[PDB]
Parts: sequence; C-alpha cells; structure tokens
Amino acid sequence: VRPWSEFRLTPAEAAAAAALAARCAQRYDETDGPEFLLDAPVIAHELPKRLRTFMARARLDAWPHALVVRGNPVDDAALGSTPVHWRTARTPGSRPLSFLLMLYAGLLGDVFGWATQQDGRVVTDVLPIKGGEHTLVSSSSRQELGWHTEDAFSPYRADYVGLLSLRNPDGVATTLAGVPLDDLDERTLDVLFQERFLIRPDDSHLQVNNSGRVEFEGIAQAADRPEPVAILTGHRAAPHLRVDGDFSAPAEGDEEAAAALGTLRKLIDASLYELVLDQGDVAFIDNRRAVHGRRAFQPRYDGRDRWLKRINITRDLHRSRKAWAGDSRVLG
Ligand SMILES: N=C(N)NCC[C@H](O)[C@H](N)C(=O)O
Repeated sequence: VRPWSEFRLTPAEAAAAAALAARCAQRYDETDGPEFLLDAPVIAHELPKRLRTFMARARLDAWPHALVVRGNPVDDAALGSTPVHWRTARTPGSRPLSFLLMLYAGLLGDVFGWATQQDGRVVTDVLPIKGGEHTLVSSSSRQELGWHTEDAFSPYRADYVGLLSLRNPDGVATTLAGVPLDDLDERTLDVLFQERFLIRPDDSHLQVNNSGRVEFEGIAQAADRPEPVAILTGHRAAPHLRVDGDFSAPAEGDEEAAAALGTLRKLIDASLYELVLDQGDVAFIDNRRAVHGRRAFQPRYDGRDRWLKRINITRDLHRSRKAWAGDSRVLG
C-alpha cells in the first residue's frame, strides 16, 4: 500500500505521449506562450486513453497525497547537461519534456506562474545552484528543503504541484506528509482550524532570487504584515492543510496556537515519508492534502545533477483574479 496513487505507462503509451509532446514542440514557439497555454488542455485529450482515465479518476479519489506517473523515457545524451542556473535552463534537450509536463498538467487544471518567481515562467526548473546549497529554496542541496505547502503565504497557491524528473542519478527523495489525523487530539485540531497563525512568503519570491515588477510589493506586504490565518480548513475528518515548517508562526503571543503548531510540527516530522522520482517520473502533489520537501544531498556540479521541471496548477484560475498580474497566467 502507498499514500499516493501510481500509474505506470506501457512503453507504447509512453512513446505515444512523447510523440505528442514532440509534435507540440514542433508547432508552438514556447510552452508559456499564450497559444500553447490555451491549446494544451485540448491537445491533452489526445494522450493515451488509459492515462486520461487514471488522471480523471485519481484526482477524484479522497485519499492520495499525489498522483504519480512512471515510465516516460528520457535519453541523457539528447537531454544534455544539467544547467547551472534556472535562467539558462530552457535547453533544446529539455524542451519536449517541458511540453509533456504541460500536457499532463492540463488534464488536472489551469496552469499558472508567479511574477516574483523565475521571471514569471509557468514551467519552472528545480536544480542545484552552486553557492546556494544552504538556502530555503528548491535550488538548495546540502540543506534539506523543509516540508511545506507550496506558496503557503498566498490564497492563490496551487492545488497541485507538478514535477517531472529529467534526471536524478543518485535517487534523491522528495518528502511528503499528510495531516496527522491519527494523532491530533480534538482540542489541538480545533485550534489549528482557527485563524491564529502567521506565515510569510518563502524566499523564492525575493527579488534576489529573480533576474522591477510591482508584484514584489505584495510579497513585502505579506512578509511584513501577515494576516492571521488557519492551518486547517474544510472537513474535520479530512482537512486541507496550509503550513510551512520553517516560516509558520503563531499569532503574536498566542501560546495555545503556538502549542498546536509545535505539536503539528512534531507529528509531521514523525510521519514524513519519501517518494523517489526517478528519471522520467512525474508527480502531481496535492498541495491541499500534503506538505512536501526534498532530502539533503551532495550536489555534483559536473553536468549530471538532479533536475526537475515544475508547474503550478489550480482547479480554478478565476479564484486568483485579484492577483492576475497583467495576465491571468502570471500571478501577483
Ligand atoms: N523552504 C520552505 N520551507 N519553503 C519554501 C520552498 C518552496 O518550495 C519555494 N517555492 C521554492 O521553490 O524554493
């Protein structure tokens, strides 16, 4: 038994999906261009039927922390070396796989980016950046990426975070945890459902981690003057989760909130588990049910580092209307 739902492509299905992505790469100039953003969800209807059935059903299941699709071929020679930075990471070798991720994502919802993250790209990059080993962002390595809800600070955070493993030669684990419902007593649960916590945007939204835009103003407002929010929402028997293990804090001087958050931290630490995304594996993490992170690892810096493409997905773009930063697909 596993806490995520898993699908493995047959070689023929994987080949068909790859061919569709390659065709898109031939026909559109970029993945984040207006044209492909609009067309991808309909082109995705041509993906292998068994995969479409999996995506449609698994998303409606009550339990999974992620939807995992194994078996997409990746040829390291065609892919080329791991980029040294996200800025130069739209390499020709990675381009078809970026289209593939977008097509899969279009089966689950509306893709979007952030004006304040990797230049507002929709398909973003996860890779280790030399000098940035001990940071709190996804280009870290030697320091573990602590568990968190993606963009916890924001009402407009993704419903799903998609990850496509381009290479992962040393098998570094992604970490996941759900709400620790088997261990949270009722009183603690009660407190976590109340608006008694603070966050802050994570460091990926800092100007220094981009190559402004007015949207950085909103990040500052969120960091300097966070509004108290709940950590748990929805059904008490299956709550949605909004927390960042590093940045969450209790409301000022609220020791009962603090106790609940401390207990939560301990229970999530104790229940955190590993998912290894091997080369060609794709995961869609349910960002309402689960926190995620990434284990510490020693970076290589030899051209073959671990490298993922990544994408934020919402079930409803209109929920972030307020934050539509000039365009509906880049938020802030
Ligand atoms: N490090 C913590 N706890 N949170 C922020 C990490 C996030 O995954 C951020 N969006 C990033 O990609 O680096």
